[PDB]
Amino acid sequence: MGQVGRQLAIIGDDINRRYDSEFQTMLQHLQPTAENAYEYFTKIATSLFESGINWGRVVALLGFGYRLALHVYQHGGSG
Amino acid sequence: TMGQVGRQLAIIGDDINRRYDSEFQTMLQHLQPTAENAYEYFTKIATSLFESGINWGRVVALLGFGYRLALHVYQHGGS
Amino acid sequence: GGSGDASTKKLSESLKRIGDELDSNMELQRMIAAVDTDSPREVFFRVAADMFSDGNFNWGRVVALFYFASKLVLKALSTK
Amino acid sequence: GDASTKKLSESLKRIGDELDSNMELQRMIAAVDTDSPREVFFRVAADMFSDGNFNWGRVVALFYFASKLVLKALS
Ligand SMILES: CCCCCCCCOCCOCCOCCOCCOCCO
Repeated sequence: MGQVGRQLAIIGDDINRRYDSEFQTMLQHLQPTAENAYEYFTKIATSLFESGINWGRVVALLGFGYRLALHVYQHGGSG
Repeated sequence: TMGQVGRQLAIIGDDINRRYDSEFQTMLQHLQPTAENAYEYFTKIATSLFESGINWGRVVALLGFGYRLALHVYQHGGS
Repeated sequence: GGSGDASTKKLSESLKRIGDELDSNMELQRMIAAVDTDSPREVFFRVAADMFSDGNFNWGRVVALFYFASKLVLKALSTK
Repeated sequence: GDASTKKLSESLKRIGDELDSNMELQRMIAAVDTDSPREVFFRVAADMFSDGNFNWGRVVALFYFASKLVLKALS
């Protein structure tokens, strides 16, 4: 079977189609700096693991940790 | 073309693993993170980590540790 | 904010939906099972090359691939 | 568990600083060019794990190399 990647790309594209734009703006209204990015991260994770901890939420949090770091580096300094 | 880079990373990565991996296995072992309070230990570790500054290597090391700590719990999460 | 904030609640609850959606995707769960831990890495690199074969790139694909990769790791870590 | 927690913290500072202070790594990152980067990552990951070995040290190195590669293109 070779469609696994093609199906992952489809699955991944559906996620990007309806969340990415939403995430781009929320992060912008967060205005994260290098000083308070982690505090926001801790508060986000706490409310995320509030209703339970499954692997997908763990994965989404770790992925969000990296995207938030990339956002800080790019749009930091209170942009 | 790009071969000397892959094997230089593997060299670098093995040196890191040789002298830290044994260290980490026991600390996580002593820590006994539960399927429950793992995020608390993670929050305290990250705070203690970003006190002396935030460089990309500390960001990378933290996200990696978050993933290893999650993999640790799902295996040893009994308590 | 500074420690609290509205948007933290919007981002967290948005992270709930993506994570629960990944664990609730039955085609994704079947794809994990369909794989074999005879050569694990090679399965991942053939899937990653097939995934980015169309030349497209986005964050949704990052999460999908990362979830698949880690679930693949969990399987091998507790299944052979 | 705060005894080990701050020892875990100090190990992550030391690992993070060693990567940012690794000149062989820093030079290798610069040697790459953003004419085609993700490909670089997929070929480097395959050459790295060609010897079949797998561990946490190689993952962190590869993740640092990959992410520094992303930062470069972003700036
Ligand atoms: C783009 C999101 C970045 C998140 C960073 C996570 C790092 C990515 O690595 C995922 C690949 O997993 C590697 C699994 O390595 C297993 C090592 O074997 C040791 C066996 O013992 C496991 C102890 O935890």
